[PDB]
Amino acid sequence: ETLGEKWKKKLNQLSRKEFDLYKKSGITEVDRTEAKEGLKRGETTHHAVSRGSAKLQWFVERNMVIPEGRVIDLGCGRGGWSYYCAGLKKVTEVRGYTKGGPGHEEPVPMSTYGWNIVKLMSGKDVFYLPPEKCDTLLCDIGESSPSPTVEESRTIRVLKMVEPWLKNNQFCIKVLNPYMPTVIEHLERLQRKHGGMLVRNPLSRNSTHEMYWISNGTGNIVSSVNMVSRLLLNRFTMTHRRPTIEKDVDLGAGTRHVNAEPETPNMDVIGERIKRIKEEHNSTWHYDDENPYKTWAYHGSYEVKATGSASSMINGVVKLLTKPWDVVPMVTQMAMTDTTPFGQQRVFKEKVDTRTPRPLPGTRKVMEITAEWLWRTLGRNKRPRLCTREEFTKKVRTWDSAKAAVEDEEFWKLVDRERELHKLGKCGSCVYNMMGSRAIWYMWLGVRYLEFEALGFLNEDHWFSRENSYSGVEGEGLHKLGYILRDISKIPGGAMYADDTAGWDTRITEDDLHNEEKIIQQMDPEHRQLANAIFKLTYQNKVVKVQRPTPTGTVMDIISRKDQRGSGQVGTYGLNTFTNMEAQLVRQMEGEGVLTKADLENPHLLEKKITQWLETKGVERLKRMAISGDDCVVKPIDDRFANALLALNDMGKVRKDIPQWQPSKGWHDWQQVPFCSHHFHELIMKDGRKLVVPCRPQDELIGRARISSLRETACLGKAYAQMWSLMYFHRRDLRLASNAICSAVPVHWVPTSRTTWSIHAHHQWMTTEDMLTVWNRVWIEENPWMEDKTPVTTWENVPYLGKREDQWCGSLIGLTSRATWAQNIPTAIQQVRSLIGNEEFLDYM
Ligand SMILES: COc1cc(C)c(C(=O)NS(=O)(=O)c2cccc3cccnc23)cc1-c1ccc(C#CCO)s1
Ligand SMILES: Nc1ncnc2c1ncn2[C@@H]1O[C@H](CSCC[C@H](N)C(=O)O)[C@@H](O)[C@H]1O
Ligand SMILES: [Mg+2]
Ligand SMILES: [Zn+2]
Ligand SMILES: [Zn+2]
Repeated sequence: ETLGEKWKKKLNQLSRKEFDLYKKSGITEVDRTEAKEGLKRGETTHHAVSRGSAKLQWFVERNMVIPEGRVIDLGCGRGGWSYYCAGLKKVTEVRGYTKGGPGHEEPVPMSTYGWNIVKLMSGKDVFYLPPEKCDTLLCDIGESSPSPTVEESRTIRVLKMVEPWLKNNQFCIKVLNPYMPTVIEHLERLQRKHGGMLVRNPLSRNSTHEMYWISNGTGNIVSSVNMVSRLLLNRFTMTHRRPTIEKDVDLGAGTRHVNAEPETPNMDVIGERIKRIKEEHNSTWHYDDENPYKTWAYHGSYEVKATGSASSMINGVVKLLTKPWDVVPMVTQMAMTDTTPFGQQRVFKEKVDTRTPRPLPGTRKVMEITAEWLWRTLGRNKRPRLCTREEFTKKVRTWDSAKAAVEDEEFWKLVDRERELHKLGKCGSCVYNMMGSRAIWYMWLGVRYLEFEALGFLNEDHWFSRENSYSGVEGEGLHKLGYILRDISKIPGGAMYADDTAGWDTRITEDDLHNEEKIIQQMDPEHRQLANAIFKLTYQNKVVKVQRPTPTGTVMDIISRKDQRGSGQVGTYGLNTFTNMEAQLVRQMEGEGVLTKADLENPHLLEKKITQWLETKGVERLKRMAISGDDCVVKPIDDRFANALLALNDMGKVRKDIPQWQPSKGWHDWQQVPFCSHHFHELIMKDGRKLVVPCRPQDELIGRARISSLRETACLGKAYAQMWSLMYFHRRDLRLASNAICSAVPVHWVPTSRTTWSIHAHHQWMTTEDMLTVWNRVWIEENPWMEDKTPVTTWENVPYLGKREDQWCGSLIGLTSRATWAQNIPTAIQQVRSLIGNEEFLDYM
């Protein structure tokens, strides 16, 4: 009797209750919530049709099967394996066959990326089909049975059916029962002929001994099968472990043109950076022809140790003082952040490895005119300026590694050498990391300095301040954003629109880049030449480092791209604000009927009409906007803007979470308008004065504060408590939790570490000063929208949101557990105080 047979007898003896516990004990599982609701609403983009896409991805990620050419998918069902293959580098056609009909899954039609190369056929019994030529054979057929010999016949049947479909090609075949001796005998003969190996997918439930015969591998079937039997037997006795939750796959949207995908690198511009990386890592430098990059040019890899983690570190002090939130899913989903090479690669494939169609010639003309006008407007008072070593060094001080480098003369000597290459129109070492010795660290910081030197002026000199740019909100700060949205709401016209671009930085075109670059025209000759090196050699020819996991260990890939924004490069905020202002002006012109479909298609479009609209209405239309990077709030002259989608989608600025051609929905109540991850409420204090306050789902606030020595953990907790008291004092639970943290953390301990990296954060809470004096300075004294300067002497006079509004935005007020928490607060304070030690603490309400 095999171990698998012992496992089967035990599984069949389990009661219904203990079977439901065991089946998912310690397993990996994708969260199907979003996809199931999306499919229920009839959505055809992004969603995977079943858990199958995730299941196949696990194999593909690990190079166990690398689908390519003509893919055939036997028993495709709903199509999860097929729609996943459709977006892979080397796949040119996916033919899926499934039985369908009563008791069988039918193919679910979709518009995910590459749907156009997907051919799902129902009414196809694979056991009646003559084998076809194919480059990848996939098969996921096998119905379970309490009898293992019934499964044995089903498994041999599938094995005999698949075999003739194999001829030196890729495969991934389910083996329903691999533990029966005759199945092992059959697999051993199959491995001698076709190779491959048997692998267990962790996403498989414990109620099945299924394994997959994959083409890329070798190894001992008997040993691999028994290891699974042993794991599965051990899971019966093992104390119940909840499944490891992973984020489900994003299969994108739209048609795939395989010939449009590849990147053609400018080797004359990037060749030297590749040569130097190759030199520094010559001992492990290799060219991996099995790399997954479709739209990024690949140049080689080097071996590296793995960096990252599946989840975030939890803050113990704040968790202890926020007990009702242990049970809330959104709070724990915050900690769900996969930064492993597997996590990086998933994000790269779904978000970065895309190509935006060139905008039409009329769209390019409109953008060119708007850009020339906008830079002139932005440069009316200020002149561009070079930033310096002294400036960069000051900014760094206000990483310990960065402070060491800037104090080192060798770092500056390397910078000078690279600057001399930039002056000759050459780049030798300027690279950025998507996610991935001191020479490498110095080359990176030097790249960031040289970008800062040439383009730091846009941020440093406040080019996107509301005063300089009209639409900008730079230097404003969270507490001022709402007051600006309230002021914009006073402008008559349409609703306030707030459409987010799906991954903005990947939607930045070679045309956007050429328009952003136009600022060089206002620079002095020596500045012009340095900024022109950045734009041309580095921003329009990006050389990037990215980690990738392989069956033999982690590698660092060197990849390149001409278009898109370099997210790991300086000036991203300012360049995004500039292009978003321009794109929003173009969409306003279309909504006004100034810019037509005929204009967008016109190769010899006339500037006259656009120039008149900009010179006469431009600044007025800029004033109708609040633009902060990729994020915008637009209040147009009327609602035609909602239906104005031609120039927006043609520019490549496709809106997130909405079909391409569906009109936008806006708001007339400014307090419901989303902006920079927040919405803003207008409150009336006990004294009758009004306050405009920042707000967001309370679980996002708690969840974030719950992410990380003890002293550092307590100090970071205190920083979150003080930010809450200054910015989110109107949230009942946050003021109570803030008071609890400050009582539990030593009073003289000055908060350390940032609570956020937001450009809108001025960190007035990073102090030992009394929080009510800081509150008064922020909310009354320095507040330009507060006319009456009378201070507030008590927190009782610092207002809360209305009970219903506090509840709508996630408050737990009115729940029994929240009431128990409030009663149990002095106890939670004592527990943290006990752990910290015998220090000086104070009591807060
Ligand atoms: C516009 O203001 C904010 C926006 C965001 C996004 C954050 C913020 O970090 N949020 S986060 O931690 O949960 C988060 C982290 C990383 C990525 C995210 C992506 C989307 C949404 N959140 C993300 C903080 C602030 C501020 C907090 C306090 C402020 C103040 C003041 C007055 O001086 S400003
Ligand atoms: N004789 C047969 N011919 C064709 N398809 C069959 C079959 N016997 C079973 N099937 C189908 O095989 C499917 C297995 S489930 C397919 C899951 C899939 N890999 C995904 O990603 O969604 C079932 O839907 C079943 O209807
Ligand atoms: Mg927005
Ligand atoms: Zn360089
Ligand atoms: Zn709110």
